Amino acid sequence: VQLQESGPGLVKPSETLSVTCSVSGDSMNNYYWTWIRQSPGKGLEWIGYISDRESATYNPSLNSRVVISRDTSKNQLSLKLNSVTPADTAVYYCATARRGQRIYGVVSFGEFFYYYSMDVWGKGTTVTVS
Amino acid sequence: DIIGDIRQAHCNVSKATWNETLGKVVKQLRKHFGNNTIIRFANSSGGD
Amino acid sequence: VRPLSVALGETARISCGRQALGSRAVQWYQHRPGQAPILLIYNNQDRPSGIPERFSGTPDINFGTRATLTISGVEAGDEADYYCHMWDSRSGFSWSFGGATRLTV
Amino acid sequence: TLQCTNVTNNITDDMRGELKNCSFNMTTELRDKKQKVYSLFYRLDVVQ
Ligand SMILES: *[C@@H]1O[C@H](CO)[C@@H](O[C@@H]2O[C@H](CO)[C@@H](O[C@@H]3O[C@H](CO[C@H]4O[C@H](CO[C@H]5O[C@H](CO)[C@@H](O)[C@H](O)[C@@H]5O)[C@@H](O)[C@H](O[C@H]5O[C@H](CO)[C@@H](O)[C@H](O)[C@@H]5O)[C@@H]4O)[C@@H](O)[C@H](O[C@H]4O[C@H](CO)[C@@H](O)[C@H](O)[C@@H]4O[C@H]4O[C@H](CO)[C@@H](O)[C@H](O)[C@@H]4O[C@H]4O[C@H](CO)[C@@H](O)[C@H](O)[C@@H]4O)[C@@H]3O)[C@H](O)[C@H]2NC(C)=O)[C@H](O)[C@H]1NC(C)=O
Ligand SMILES: *[C@@H]1O[C@H](CO)[C@@H](O[C@@H]2O[C@H](CO)[C@@H](O)[C@H](O)[C@H]2NC(C)=O)[C@H](O)[C@H]1NC(C)=O
Ligand SMILES: *[C@@H]1O[C@H](CO)[C@@H](O[C@@H]2O[C@H](CO)[C@@H](O)[C@H](O)[C@H]2NC(C)=O)[C@H](O)[C@H]1NC(C)=O
Ligand SMILES: *[C@@H]1O[C@H](CO)[C@@H](O[C@@H]2O[C@H](CO)[C@@H](O)[C@H](O)[C@H]2NC(C)=O)[C@H](O)[C@H]1NC(C)=O
Ligand SMILES: *[C@@H]1O[C@H](CO)[C@@H](O[C@@H]2O[C@H](CO)[C@@H](O)[C@H](O)[C@H]2NC(C)=O)[C@H](O)[C@H]1NC(C)=O
Ligand SMILES: *[C@@H]1O[C@H](CO)[C@@H](O)[C@H](O)[C@H]1NC(C)=O
Ligand SMILES: *[C@@H]1O[C@H](CO)[C@@H](O)[C@H](O)[C@H]1NC(C)=O
Repeated sequence: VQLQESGPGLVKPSETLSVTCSVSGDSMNNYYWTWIRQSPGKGLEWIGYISDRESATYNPSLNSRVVISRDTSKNQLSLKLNSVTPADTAVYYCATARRGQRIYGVVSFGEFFYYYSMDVWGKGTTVTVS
Repeated sequence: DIIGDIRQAHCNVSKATWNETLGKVVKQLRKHFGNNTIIRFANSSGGD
Repeated sequence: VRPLSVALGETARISCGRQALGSRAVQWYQHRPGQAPILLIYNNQDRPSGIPERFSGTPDINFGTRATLTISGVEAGDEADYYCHMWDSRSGFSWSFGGATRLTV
Repeated sequence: TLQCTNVTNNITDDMRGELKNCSFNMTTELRDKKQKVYSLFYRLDVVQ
């Protein structure tokens, strides 16, 4: 299910920044959809994921000003960036992950934690701010 | 400090072995409280 | 990014700076510049189908052992940066992706 | 008086304070000087 991303690559600073992502192959109902942005000079920075109850979690280092709306009509996962700074130039990556579970003690007490693994990744679309 | 995951203490008792050993108690409790009575156990009420 | 220089043939063992504080579920990623990252192994040893059956992770047992990854049988084209994603019971949600690892031959 | 802080906090579970990380002042060696020590206490042994 190679995802295709349609990014403009040219967004004026302090404006709206939207990046779409196709799914391709199969629908999106039992998969977790994450979004990772990598900026020059550093590594990738996980943003968040959306699935299940439609309550997408956001990174605590982004002020939660970004939103990840998952669509089902056209099967795309866009990004709505508001109040973006002129230093947001970074290539965005569209990939999904499966939520495994790790258990270390009695699971009835609550001794387990959820970890996500990115099974598939998209080539991404490089988008800057000008 | 604690070296590793922070888990909770707990005791384990067999569900079947406790179940049959608690039906032997209720059979003798019927020798002092009437052969035909409903005997129910409950958890401790209060105190230290 | 961090510097790690290797050569052809000899096996290489690479770990990540972050240290566990419980039961870990580390995963390793391959960020070849340009192409999308590929998951090498999750759950400390559970590589997905397609990845060559020569990258092996450290199993989680007898807490204390460092999470190191072996890339034995290195090839000439291995010039990417790796990523050790550490999940542990205590540290909570692992939002960060850790430090990269440049590969040079 | 101990300055206790939850060992886990935003670490796991509902932020339960089953364990507290309490730092306090005590006179180590000389009776004038007192240095800051700490220890792990259970929630059953510290009263706010
Ligand atoms: C009082 O009673 C209560 C209630 O009975 C007791 O509470 C229980 O206590 C025990 C002990 O603390 C807990 O055990 C933990 O279980 C977890 C989870 O195990 C389950 O899930 C595993 C994975 O499931 C996934 O895959 C399967 C397909 O394989 C899939 O169907 C599933 O949906 C899911 O996707 C299963 O593999 C596992 O099977 C095991 O148990 C079977 C019997 O049930 C047995 O027949 C199997 O052969 C197998 O042994 C089970 O279904 C365990 O993960 C955990 O152990 C891991 O974590 C500890 C923490 O350090 C670590 O030391 C262990 O080595 C082990 O870590 C290995 O596995 C990790 C997960 O795969 C992996 O990430 C690690 O890297 C590591 O892998 C390496 O080591 C293993 C070890 O040999 C090796 O096999 C690998 O190949 C590799 O080398 C705990 O054991 C119970 O959860 C808990 N509650 C219940 C309800 O049981 C309490 O203990 C009692 N107390 C007293 C005092 O009596
Ligand atoms: C309590 O622990 C003992 C061992 O310390 C357990 O005895 C084992 O029971 C299993 C049955 O599932 C046998 O296969 C083993 O051979 C037994 N081991 C020994 C050393 O006797 C016992 O099952 C445990 N009971 C509970 C309720 O946890
Ligand atoms: C015994 O069990 C009962 C119920 O299983 C517990 O009753 C609770 O008591 C608290 C008061 O502290 C009430 O607020 C709850 O509403 C009660 N629960 C129910 C279901 O009625 C009781 O706390 C338990 N006591 C012990 C010592 O185990
Ligand atoms: C309990 O709190 C103390 C602080 O009083 C912690 O000690 C610090 O731990 C950090 C991280 O390991 C170190 O960088 C500091 O140097 C430590 N300071 C001192 C004075 O020891 C301790 O780690 C805490 N323990 C637990 C289990 O949370
Ligand atoms: C332990 O004692 C030190 C002082 O020796 C306390 O630190 C002082 O805290 C007061 C709080 O009003 C400050 O005004 C002082 O400037 C502090 N002195 C320092 C930091 O050298 C500390 O709070 C005590 N800790 C306890 C009692 O748990
Ligand atoms: C086993 O437990 C059930 C309820 O949990 C009880 O009705 C039954 O009588 C028990 N069996 C014996 C043999 O005591
Ligand atoms: C059983 O019931 C009879 C009722 O006839 C009663 O007399 C007796 O005390 C009860 N308990 C026994 C027989 O152990």
